[PDB]
Amino acid sequence: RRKVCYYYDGDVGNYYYGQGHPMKPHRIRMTHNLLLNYGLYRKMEIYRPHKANAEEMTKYHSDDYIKFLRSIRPDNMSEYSKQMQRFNVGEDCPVFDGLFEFCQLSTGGSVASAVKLNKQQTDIAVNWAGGLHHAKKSEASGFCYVNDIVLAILELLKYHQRVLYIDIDIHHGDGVEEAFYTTDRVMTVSFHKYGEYFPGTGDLRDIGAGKGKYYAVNYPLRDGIDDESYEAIFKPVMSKVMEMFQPSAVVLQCGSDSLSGDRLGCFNLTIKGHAKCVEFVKSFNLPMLMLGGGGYTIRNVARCWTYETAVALDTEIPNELPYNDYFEYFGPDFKLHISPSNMTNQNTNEYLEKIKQRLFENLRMLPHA
Amino acid sequence: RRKVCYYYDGDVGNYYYGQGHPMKPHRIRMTHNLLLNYGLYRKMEIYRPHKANAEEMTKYHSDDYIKFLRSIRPDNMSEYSKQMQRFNVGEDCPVFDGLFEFCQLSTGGSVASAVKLNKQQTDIAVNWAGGLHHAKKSEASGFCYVNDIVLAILELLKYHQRVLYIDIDIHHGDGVEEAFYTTDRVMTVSFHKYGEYFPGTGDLRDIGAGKGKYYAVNYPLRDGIDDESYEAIFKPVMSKVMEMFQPSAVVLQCGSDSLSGDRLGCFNLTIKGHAKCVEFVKSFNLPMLMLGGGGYTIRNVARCWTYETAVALDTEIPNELPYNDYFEYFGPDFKLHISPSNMTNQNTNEYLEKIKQRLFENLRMLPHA
Amino acid sequence: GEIRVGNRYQADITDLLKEGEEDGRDQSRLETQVWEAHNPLTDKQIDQFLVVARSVGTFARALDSLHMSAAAASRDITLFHAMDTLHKNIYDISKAISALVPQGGPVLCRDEMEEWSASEANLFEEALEKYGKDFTDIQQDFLPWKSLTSIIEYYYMWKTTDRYVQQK
Amino acid sequence: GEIRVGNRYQADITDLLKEGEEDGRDQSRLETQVWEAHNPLTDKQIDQFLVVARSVGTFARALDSLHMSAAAASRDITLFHAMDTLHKNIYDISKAISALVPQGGPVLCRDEMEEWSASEANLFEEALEKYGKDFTDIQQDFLPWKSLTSIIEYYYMWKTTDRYVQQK
Amino acid sequence: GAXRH
Amino acid sequence: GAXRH
Ligand SMILES: O=P(O)(O)O[C@H]1[C@H](OP(=O)(O)O)[C@@H](OP(=O)(O)O)[C@H](OP(=O)(O)O)[C@@H](OP(=O)(O)O)[C@H]1OP(=O)(O)O
Ligand SMILES: O=P(O)(O)O[C@H]1[C@H](OP(=O)(O)O)[C@@H](OP(=O)(O)O)[C@H](OP(=O)(O)O)[C@@H](OP(=O)(O)O)[C@H]1OP(=O)(O)O
Ligand SMILES: [K+]
Ligand SMILES: [K+]
Ligand SMILES: [K+]
Ligand SMILES: [K+]
Ligand SMILES: [Zn+2]
Ligand SMILES: [Zn+2]
Repeated sequence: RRKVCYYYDGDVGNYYYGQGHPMKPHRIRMTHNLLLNYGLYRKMEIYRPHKANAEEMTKYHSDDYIKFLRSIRPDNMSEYSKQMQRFNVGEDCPVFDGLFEFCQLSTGGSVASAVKLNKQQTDIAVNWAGGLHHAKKSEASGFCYVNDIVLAILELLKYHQRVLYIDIDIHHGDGVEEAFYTTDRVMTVSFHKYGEYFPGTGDLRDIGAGKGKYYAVNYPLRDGIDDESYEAIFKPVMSKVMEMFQPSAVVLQCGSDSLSGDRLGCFNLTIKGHAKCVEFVKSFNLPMLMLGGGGYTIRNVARCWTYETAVALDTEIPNELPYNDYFEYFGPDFKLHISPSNMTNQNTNEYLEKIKQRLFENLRMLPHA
Repeated sequence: RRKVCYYYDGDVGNYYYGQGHPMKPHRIRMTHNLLLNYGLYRKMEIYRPHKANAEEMTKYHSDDYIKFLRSIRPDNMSEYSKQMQRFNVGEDCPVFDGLFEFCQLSTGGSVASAVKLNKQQTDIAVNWAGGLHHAKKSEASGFCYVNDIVLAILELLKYHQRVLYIDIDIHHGDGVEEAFYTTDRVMTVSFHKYGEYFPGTGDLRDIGAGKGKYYAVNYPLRDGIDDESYEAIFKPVMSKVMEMFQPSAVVLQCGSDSLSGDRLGCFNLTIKGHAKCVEFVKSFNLPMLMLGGGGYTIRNVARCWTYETAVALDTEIPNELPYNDYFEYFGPDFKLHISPSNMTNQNTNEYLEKIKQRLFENLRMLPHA
Repeated sequence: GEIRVGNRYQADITDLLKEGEEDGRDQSRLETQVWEAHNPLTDKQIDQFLVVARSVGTFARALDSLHMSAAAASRDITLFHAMDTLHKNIYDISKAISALVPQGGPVLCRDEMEEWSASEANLFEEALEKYGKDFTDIQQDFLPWKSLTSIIEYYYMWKTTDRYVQQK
Repeated sequence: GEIRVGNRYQADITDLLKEGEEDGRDQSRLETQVWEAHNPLTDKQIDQFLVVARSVGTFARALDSLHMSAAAASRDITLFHAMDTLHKNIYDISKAISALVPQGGPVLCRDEMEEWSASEANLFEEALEKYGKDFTDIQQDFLPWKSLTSIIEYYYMWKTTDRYVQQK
Repeated sequence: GAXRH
Repeated sequence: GAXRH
């Protein structure tokens, strides 16, 4: 049974994005705490990630974008406003006390784990703080400041010829896509809502460019997708992907805003369905790096990643939530699982099979025997 | 440093002699408990003594005296009254529930320890329950029903040619004396009040009989004896005793009613003085068997034997009494030591030296080179 | 006030055993050891264990007054039980601690003082003030379901009671 | 809503290391381990230790409400500290228990919830009801001696408060 | 904005 | 008596 490494820094739950802001880092602390009380903590190798310095963040980002982040504060907020606009820091990506500390922990977790995978001293490595996939080389976007994912992947390329990147998050993983848009060594597959939704990118025809053409897979979706519909379009596509792209290390971003009843999301997935993807990936027995991502009904974010951690340990846990410091957060029910809503699935079988086929064609264009 | 074995059965504190009766077994439990909290318990080998059966009690006593004791109860108290008078069970030796159980524990402790000494697997052995020295072959007397001391000594004779018996108790140790009155193998030395006092025996001229003549030493005393007077007459006499009687195992009865402010006693000794005797004996490095005996101001009985246990371990203890279940018993002071009273010492130097000399003559009659 | 001589007074003196003869005494029928004095443990560790034995006890009685429960758990019975738990487990701290928490659940030792009900305690203070220190009648008429020897143990423990003030 | 191409968008792809080349990455600068998953200990023993870690904690706060102190001692901070105490002591139960009672004295772990004074707690409920969830101003004007990140940790813990009923 | 603050 | 009950 696969060996799992879990990365966590106690401080991460305590950093705060701002009044009225949906991204709430505290959800990782909630997970952490459930893991301890579900007895899972016990069963995996627990690491505190040292802070990632500007040194390794600039391995992808601008020497003067990170410089800006290292420097900016809420003190000198009116002094910098020039650079604030050039870098996207505001309306939905606030400045906030500790921001750079927050980035260092998220990035440290992902990088340390990548190394751990390259050093071949784990099979799976988990960092729920990480997964922040909207970030760009020279600007912040969609609550993401540093793209820990890219940096993580860049380290893996040192030992792995082909790195597969899978993205479940309801929002299209455009940061990780754009960063690797012109390379054939990394294939970016993404399943997301599309049409009057952020980030506006990742439609059927977004295939890549140059050497990276036919290496950026996307599955655009409308509202209300079931576990059943999602499963029936994830497994086929990913089996082909493995078949064709034949990777040697997987990085699964396990965005939890694709769950039902999310604050920002509008999909109808249950923890069970959501996790079935993690389990399917894990089954392909490749060095795997689970990251988190979005999720804005934190009670369920907690539930999800707690469950999905169990999946990486292939151990069973009861629906009965164990007592914990935040036990009272979990409704009148205090259960682990969520059920789907009456919400209407506007992804007709006809619409999913059209897209599926188009992708199967795209994937066939890769070399094989 | 000498090895010590301590014998105790939790039940012993709970047996009760009767309303208005001075002998209170609970004082041993008080000691036990101090020993634990003074940290001494820790430092010695602690044994629970199994119950001594009629089998080994009849090794000295009547087959029908023990039979009587095994049988008698407060139920059949009016049925037996015939035998009650023949055996002395009444006015100051009540019948009481558990009586025979009590005897078995007191005797078991002394016998087990004697064996332990014979088996050469201890240097000192301590049984505060024991020491009950007024008992006779065919009758109870002075709160004593079974003479554990004799039985103990009888076992020691199996490996030891000469057994010395020393008795500090304020009352003359006539049970142990009478039992060995005609033998030269056991010498019984006793320091006690005399003249209108119990048991009426043990004056200067009580020397023994037959083979046992010049082998029963006695020191008669009046009221109010100091530590200073007592020390100055104990060491000289005992050094001669060792000199002459040359024993190979000592049994020191450490009666605590010779202390100051006893309920029944009228001597003016402090724990310090009282213990100086135990220390002096111990110094002669012989297999030693410390027993208790009388003592009727139980707060001080507790103090004494706790202290004297330390002496057998030659470890220091503070005057500060440690907290314990019965801590509140110990006055406003909560100290270990007692000081002597203004009470007048009617043992003039002239009177002590007369007696001393007479005894030195008696002891000279023994064989030597 | 007289010392007697004769077969019915003196003891028959037990003859010294031959160098070949053996005393024939079964030591297990005579004693059973409760604490070895030469332990692989140090004072500190024993002390520490005693604190732990006390903590469990307090946490035990928290699972069905803080200072009260701690004092209750600090009484001698708990300590004695802690010194036996050590010896029974061969002075293995790690093994002995399991003994204290057998299956994730702690152990409770309560002396007769703590163990008696409010109403039994009440009965006792009526029986004493009415029959003085006559503990067989105190049972017969007031606490007949208790064993005499438990009433004795209780008595002495009760004599140190705080609310108990016979002195002035 | 557009994906861009160019030196200022894509990442420079890190070349695969030669079979002779080494990545040159100091692992101690990147991580520090907090729990090994392959221990000489069994679930039972760890579970047991956790009970013990809880008991000490309750007995600790008894030395300056019973159920309250036990619950206080049963919170996660104490448990987490119990899992580190194990790992720091190399999963030696006997050694780890010393850590918990260093010199005969127990250890107290209190989260920001429990640690704050009555009057600080009071301040917080005034600052919230007055500034909503604006935690920098809540500090500046109401709890300026506390660090922002402690106020955050407190907030979330306080949201589960019993006496706290924002819902109906 | 970016998403929905 | 024996001693002093
Ligand atoms: O404390 P915050 O991080 O600001 O989040 C709270 C919190 O949501 P979470 O419990 O999911 O963190 C409230 O939930 P309760 O405290 O009521 O359980 C929620 O209230 P509702 O769940 O009733 O919406 C409230 O939302 P609102 O401010 O709209 O009342 C929302 O604050 P934010 O909306 O600022 O995140
Ligand atoms: O409980 P008991 O075994 O019968 O002994 C008590 C007890 O004496 P101890 O404390 O030494 O056992 C009393 O002492 P306190 O309870 O008052 O501390 C004492 O009272 P005094 O010390 O005030 O004399 C009292 O004696 P009395 O009955 O004369 O009041 C005496 O009972 P006994 O005399 O029956 O032994
Ligand atoms: K996605
Ligand atoms: K690509
Ligand atoms: K004497
Ligand atoms: K003699
Ligand atoms: Zn998202
Ligand atoms: Zn006496």
